[PDB]
This record gives sequence, C-alpha cells and structure tokens, in this order.
Amino acid sequence: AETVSFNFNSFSEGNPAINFQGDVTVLSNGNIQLTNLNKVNSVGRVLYAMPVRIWSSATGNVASFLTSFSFEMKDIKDYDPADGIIFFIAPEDTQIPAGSIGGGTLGVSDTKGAGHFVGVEFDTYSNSEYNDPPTDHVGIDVNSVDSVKTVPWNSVSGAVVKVTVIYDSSTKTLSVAVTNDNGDITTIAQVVDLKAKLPERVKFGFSASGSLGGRQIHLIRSWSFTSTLITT
Amino acid sequence: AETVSFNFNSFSEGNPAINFQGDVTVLSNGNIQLTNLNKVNSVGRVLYAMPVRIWSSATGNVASFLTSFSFEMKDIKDYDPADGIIFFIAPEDTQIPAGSIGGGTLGVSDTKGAGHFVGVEFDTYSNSEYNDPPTDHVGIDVNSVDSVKTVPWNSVSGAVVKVTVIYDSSTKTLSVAVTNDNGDITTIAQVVDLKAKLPERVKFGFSASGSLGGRQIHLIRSWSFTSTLITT
Amino acid sequence: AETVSFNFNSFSEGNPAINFQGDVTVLSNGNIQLTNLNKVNSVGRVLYAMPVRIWSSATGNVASFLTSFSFEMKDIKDYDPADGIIFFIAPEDTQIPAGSIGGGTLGVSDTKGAGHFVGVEFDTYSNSEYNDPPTDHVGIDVNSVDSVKTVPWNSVSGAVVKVTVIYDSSTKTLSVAVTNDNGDITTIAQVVDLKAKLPERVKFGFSASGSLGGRQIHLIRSWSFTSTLITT
Amino acid sequence: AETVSFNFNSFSEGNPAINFQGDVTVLSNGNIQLTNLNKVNSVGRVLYAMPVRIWSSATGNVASFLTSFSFEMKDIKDYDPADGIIFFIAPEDTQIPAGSIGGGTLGVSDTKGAGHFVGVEFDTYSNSEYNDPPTDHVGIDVNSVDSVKTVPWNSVSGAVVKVTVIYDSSTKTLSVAVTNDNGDITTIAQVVDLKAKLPERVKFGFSASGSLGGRQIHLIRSWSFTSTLITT
Ligand SMILES: [Ca+2]
Ligand SMILES: [Ca+2]
Ligand SMILES: [Ca+2]
Ligand SMILES: [Ca+2]
Ligand SMILES: [Mn+2]
Ligand SMILES: [Mn+2]
Ligand SMILES: [Mn+2]
Ligand SMILES: [Mn+2]
Repeated sequence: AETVSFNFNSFSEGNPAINFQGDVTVLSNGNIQLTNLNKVNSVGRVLYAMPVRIWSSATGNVASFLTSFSFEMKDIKDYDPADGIIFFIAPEDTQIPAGSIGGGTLGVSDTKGAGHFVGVEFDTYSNSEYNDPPTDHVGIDVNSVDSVKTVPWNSVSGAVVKVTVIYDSSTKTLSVAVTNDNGDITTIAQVVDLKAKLPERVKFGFSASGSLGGRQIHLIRSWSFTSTLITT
Repeated sequence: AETVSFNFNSFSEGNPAINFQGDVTVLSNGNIQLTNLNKVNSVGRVLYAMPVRIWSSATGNVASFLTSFSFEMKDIKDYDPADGIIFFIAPEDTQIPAGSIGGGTLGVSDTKGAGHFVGVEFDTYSNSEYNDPPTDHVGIDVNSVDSVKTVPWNSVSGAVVKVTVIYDSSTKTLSVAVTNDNGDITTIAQVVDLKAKLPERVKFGFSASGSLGGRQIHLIRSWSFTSTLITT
Repeated sequence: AETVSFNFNSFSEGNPAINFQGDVTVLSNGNIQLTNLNKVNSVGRVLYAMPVRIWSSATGNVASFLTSFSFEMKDIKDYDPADGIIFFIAPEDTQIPAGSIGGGTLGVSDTKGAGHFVGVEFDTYSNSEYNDPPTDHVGIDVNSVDSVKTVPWNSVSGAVVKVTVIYDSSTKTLSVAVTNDNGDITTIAQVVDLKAKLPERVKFGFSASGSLGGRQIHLIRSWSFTSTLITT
Repeated sequence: AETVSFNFNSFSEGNPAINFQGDVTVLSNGNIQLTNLNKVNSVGRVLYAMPVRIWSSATGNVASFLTSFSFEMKDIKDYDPADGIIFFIAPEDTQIPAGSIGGGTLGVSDTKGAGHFVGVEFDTYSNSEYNDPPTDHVGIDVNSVDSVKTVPWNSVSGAVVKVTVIYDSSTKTLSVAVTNDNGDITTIAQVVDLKAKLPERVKFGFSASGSLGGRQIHLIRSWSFTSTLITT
C-alpha cells in the first residue's frame, strides 16, 4: 500500500515541506497565522508541499485518510470576528483565486462562492450571499462555500479547538469531530465522492480570510495526517 | 448539552471507574489483559462503570461520540493466535453470556453468534460458523459476530495499534480509523441506528476471548472518550 | 495516576452521571434546584454518581483535587431565607439522614448536628444549637454542622456566587475562595485529614435544606472537578 | 474592604496596565512571549503596572487573593527546553537583577539564587546549584530559586496549562492547582507569611529565562486576579 504520513507539532518559515500563500506568517511560537490584521480582504493559505495521490487511474482505488489538527481564532479590538478557517483539498496547482475579495469566500472561492476544492469550514460569520446558517457553524464544502451541509457550532475567542477527520473511501464518507473548550464534541458527516470531484494528485491545507471590517486572529497550531491507498 | 468525558493513560485494580468482568487482570505496567492464557474458552471484559445516556425518549435526540484507544495482541508459544478484541456498546446490565464458549463469540454473543450489542471487532481467526472473511479483519457488528461489514486487516504480534472512532448521530454513521505499526491506515464505516438497536442507557467497553487451542495476549493500553447529547 | 474529571455547564434529569436524592429537581434552564418550596423540612442532594477513590489503603496515598462551582440563593415571599447550601464529601453509601429535620442540619447531619462527612457550607441562618456565628458565613465542616472554622460572608438574594476549592493532599489543606457579586473575594482554609475522616471511596455533591418557616430557592448552576491519586 | 480585580483574556504592548521588562514581546494573537529565542541568557518579565496593597502597617491585616492564569511552554529545534516560568510577587520597584545570567535564576534572582520575591515556579531544568529535584517540577519560592517546597510535574511542549492560586491570609497558606493536558491535576501548598517577607505594596507578574544552550518558547495566554484586604 501507498501511505503519506506526517506530523507538525510546530511550523517554521524555512521549511520546504509547506507552501505559504498570500498573507500567511509563522509566529515565533511556531504557530501559523493565516490572515494579516492590518490588511483589507486579507487571505492566507498553507499547503503540505508534497502532492498526495488520493486515487489511482490504473486500479480505480481511492485512498482513505485520518487527520488531526488544532487551531485558535481570537477576537481583535474594533473588528467583527470573521471570517473563519477552512481545511481544504484541492488540485496540486491551487492558488488564492485571482482578485480574491477574501471575507465569506474563505480564500478558496470566487465572489459567487465557487471554486475547485473539498473542505471542512469553521465559519464565524453569516454570509446571506452563500446561504450561511444564522450562527457559527462547521460545514462540508464541495466546490462551493454554499456548504453541502452544516452543523451549529460556537467559535470561542482564544480557545484551542481540536479536530479529527476520517475519510472512508469504501462508503465515500467524510466524518468530522470537533472538540470545544467547554468539553462538548460537535460532529458532522457527509458522503463526498473524492474520486469524482478532485484530480489523482491533490494538495491538503488550510485557508482563512477577512474583509475591510471583518478581521480576527486565525492560527494553525498543529497538524498530523495519514493517507493510505491500496495498490493491488 | 450533556457530555461524558474521560481519559485513561493507564489502568489499575480498584479504580471504581472500570467494571471488570471474567478473566481480566491489570498488569504492573498499567495495561489491561483481557484473557487468561492458562484457561480454556477464556473471556474477559472491561466496562466504563458509569452508564452513558446515548439517546433520550423525551427529545428523540441521539448523542455523537469521539473515542480513541490503543491495544496490543501478542502470540504465545504453541497456541493459535486467537480470537481477537471487540470494542462494544451494550445495555447497562451487560454480562458475559451464560455458558460462553469464548472463541469466535468474542465474549459478547451466544454459540449461534447472537447477542445484544453494537461493536467494532479486531478479529484474528476465521470462524466459518459466523461467516468470517478468510483473513484478519476489522468488522462492524450489530447484535451478531456475523459482521454487517468487514475490511481486510493484519494483526501484527507485539504491535501497538491505535484506533479512532467517530459516531455522527445526524447521519447515524459509525466511522473507524485503525493505525498499524507499519504506518498504513485501515478504515471502515457503517450506518448504525443506535436509537433503534440499543436502550437509552448503555455501557461502553472491550471484550476478548480464546478457545482450547486458540489463545493470545489481548491488551488494552489506553482509552479516551467524549460523548455529547443535545438537550433541548 | 488515577484521575476523575468532569464539567457541567448545565444539568438534566436522567443524566446517569448524577444521583438525585430527596427534593431535587432540574429546571428548564438546566439549573439544579435543591429544595422544594412547598414542603416542610425540605432536603435535596445531588451527588456525582461515580465513587471517587480519594485514598488507597495499599500505598497510603491521598488524592488532591480542584473543583469549581456556581450557585444562587434567592428569597421567596413570606418565608425566612434559609437554610443554605453545603458542598460535601461522604462515604459512597451516603443518603439523607433518616428522619432528617432539614433546617440547620443542611441535609447532611442528625438533629444534634452530627454526621459522617467533610464539607464547605454557605450558611444563611444562625442556629444557636450548632454554635453558628451571628451572620451569614462560609464554614469548613468535619462530621458536624458545628463548623471547625467559619469566615463572615453575605448571601445576596438572586446573586450568582463562584467558588473554587483546592485540596492539597501533602499538607492536607482544604482551601476555599468565594467570589461575591460586589467583586470582593472571601477565603477560608483548614487542614483536614481526608484519609483519617473518610473511607477510601467517597461521593462528592451538594445538599440544601429548609424548615417549616425557613425556605428559599437553592440553585446549583455549574460544577467542574478534577481529582488525581498517585498509584503504585 | 479594599479590592483589586482585573482580567486579561489577551495583552497588548501598547496598554499602560502592564509593565514590560527585558526581552518580552506581545504576539499578534495577544500572547505574551517572555524570552527571546535568538538571545544568550534571555530574561523577560511582566508586571501588573498598579502596585497592590497586600498588607497594612496600620491594622496589621493581610489580604487574601484568588488568581488564575494560563501558559504554554514549547520546545525549539537545537536547544534544551529551558528554564521555565515563575509567577511572582515582589517590591513595587522590582527590576531584572543587574547582570542577570538568566538560566536557573528564572529572571528573579542573582547567580547564588537569592532575591526579594515570593513565587510559584514551573521549572523545566534541574539546576544542582539551586538543589532542584531531578525532574520537571512546580515549586513555592521564598526569596530563593532553591524552593521551600517542590512537587514533581511534567512540562508538555505546546500544551496549554491552567493554574489556580489561592492565598488565604488567616492561615497564611499559598495553595496552587495546576491542570495538565493529560487530564491530571498537580497541587502544592505552603505556609508563606507575606507580611514578614514582602513590603505593604507589591507588584504581581511573570518572569522566564534562558541560557546559551537552554532556550524554549515561554507564553502567558491569560490572567485573572482578585485580592481583598479588610480595612476595618
Ligand atoms: Ca461565512
Ligand atoms: Ca473470528
Ligand atoms: Ca445555620
Ligand atoms: Ca532549574
Ligand atoms: Mn458557511
Ligand atoms: Mn469476524
Ligand atoms: Mn453554620
Ligand atoms: Mn526549581
């Protein structure tokens, strides 16, 4: 079997294993900060620099994966805490959309909310234009920030959030468990055919954005991942 | 919301949080050993002592849960490495079935392979009587050791195995990710309606068994669990 | 080490993690109401359902613990605001004393004020029979409602009170910090040998009581707890 | 009564309520970073800018206090994770000792380990010169980094640690509870006469230090405090 495995307890600027896109910076504590607090429509993304073969054109096999990450969103004086973080999967040539308005697009889509990606968003602002639910939510996105499905959630300022994601290739099920600061678990699962929506090789990463008035601290603290594709 | 959360990095005799059933012992290193290597048809089970309310007859709501555990199965000289471990959910009054033949029943079912439980088995012996697949496998079980679904797997003697399980109440999806010693991941997912198959109050635990000729070391090394039931 | 940890932001009926004794009810807002406003000598107690092993006869080790809770006491028309709330520790077989007169006994002692428990009382009525100080007080209780020690305090009707308790096993010190509505902090500390006064396995909880003419609303709003016992 | 109360969910270098000493920086996420990772013998300290009256020469009364804070220590590549954080109380004119060698002095003492302060250290290096215990430990310091008392502890890289401290003026007891990432609680308590060891007016804060080969990220995430001194 073909397996991709890695673990980041911290991050650093001089690490070729990560592609840094847009306004992302690495803080002295090793945290990735995705958006620039002093920029309008800020967008910042990080990607695991090695493309991952999620499906084989020879066998038709689709990989399963297990991934865990931790993040923190923190309010900043005067700005509206927005827009949130998205854990996403996209073609290996993925870049921040040209002329990105940031905000509700979460740095992965155009103004109409369309793009080429599969993601799990932690959305802290209700965009009517993308049919967002009225509160903070976790969503399963398929080529759109108009989520295929959402679950109510609560983004606690300054709280460290833990996420575990399982993708089971046989049932095509993407399952997400989010561990909040108050101890409660939030789950969301959706059937997503990764072989039908994405190319053979993809890149995994994180994206976050802001607007003129909507800004907040978006931090990626740690990330572990394992994918396994059967080669028989 | 109503949440049950615990974490065991080790275990001890006299820990009121754990109910010991049958041939279970606690080793000096803190590991739980489920079967007795010198006993015929040995059966040992451990349960989290507090009943967990997984669903409520008042609201119709079903809890979601996230649980992780680590185990080890090790061969012993002359005996056939058998029969495996099952992570299970059962009515709060659950006991080893009366007259248990151990073996392929994994300590949760009768001779015909029937019982009252939901589980994830790590099966190391092919029982034709329970329509087991020909190799080692991970199975999803619903009131039977004749699995609703299985996935090929490989039980490596002396290897520490990590498991992560997500139960998403809205989709009724039980998703399982198994991390092997060689780095590869194995996944299996099944829609299981816990509200239809189990009572409101349950016990969670582990069970392992052996036969006359089939015996092996079955160890539970660690266990973390979080369940959250929306109360409204 | 052996650790018991939990966190309640709210409560619910049917939560098997909590034992309800006597006149306890759960309000629609999730608060626990300990006494029945229409009953004479009302006594209601809530216990964390799992016994806690606070010490071991094998090693001689005693657990340390950290616990925080919030409560509210509110006056009702015509009745004298009485009798108060007690955070207590008692043998795992603990029940409301048979023939309890409620009142100044706080639901943990007999008419003479004796019982088998260790507690922290938030006393709102001066019972000369138990040598109560002349004003409202926080007291540390060892097998008696005739406190080993008290500190003057003020119970403000309708005010949410925050309490933090630390038990340090090495010094056997029970330290209490009470955060009043007016912003001031009240503290009280006492050396209490839990290994000498209580059995190995105990239950933690809250109790409140009233008399014929002494009735008030006694609410438990939240409760977090962590205990850790060093094991061989 | 005279009460000092404050709460910091975040910090800013621009704000006048905090005094910054030495190599401290404020990160964009609002965390205080006490040591400079690129400097030999780095020392950084923070203090609540307003002096707090802990005792009175007129009445002889001593204040009680409740304080909670959260921190994080994280390993860096190619350096020994050292030396730790100290929560300290000192005269209002307190400054980093002149010619500070950092390291085992934790930025509060001279080379011999002596200074004018009362503190709670989270020490991650064993200095034989200060009679440190062999492992990581929490200690109660009185004018010396040769702790009056210690308790074994474990500093987990990248983990958020929660601390609660109660000072009870009547018993002169300083009680500390430390909540670890593995779930366990660690406690330490010591009788410390603040009137005898410190002036009437003091400053509260945090200090951390490194050496040539001993460096690590030292972060202060949040801090709440309440002190009350009886003026009658
Ligand atoms: Ca949005
Ligand atoms: Ca079998
Ligand atoms: Ca009384
Ligand atoms: Ca040291
Ligand atoms: Mn959304
Ligand atoms: Mn099987
Ligand atoms: Mn009293
Ligand atoms: Mn030390």
